[PDB]
Amino acid sequence: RNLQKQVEKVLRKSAYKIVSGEAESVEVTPENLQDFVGKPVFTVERMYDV
Amino acid sequence: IVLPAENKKDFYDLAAFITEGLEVHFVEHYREIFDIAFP
Repeated sequence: RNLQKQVEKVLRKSAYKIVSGEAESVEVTPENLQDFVGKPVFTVERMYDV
Repeated sequence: IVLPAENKKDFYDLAAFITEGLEVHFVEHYREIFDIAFP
C-alpha cells in the first residue's frame, strides 16, 4: 500500500513539471530521485549486527 | 541539540530560519553522547 502512495506521488510531481515545466519527458533515475521524494526515510536494514 | 542519527534526515528538512543558530550532533550508540555531554 505505502509503495502505491509513493509511486503516485512520483507521477504527480512529474506531471506538474510537464504542464508548465521545461521538460516534456520526466525520467526518474536513482541519482535524480531525491528531487521528487527528498532524502531517504530509512537507511538501516537491521537494528545492528549482533 | 543532540538527536539520534537515525532521525537526522528530518532535521535537515525543516525551514532554514528555524534551523539557524543551534548546533546539532548525531549518534547511534549512547557511548558517543556520553563523550559529548562531559567534554
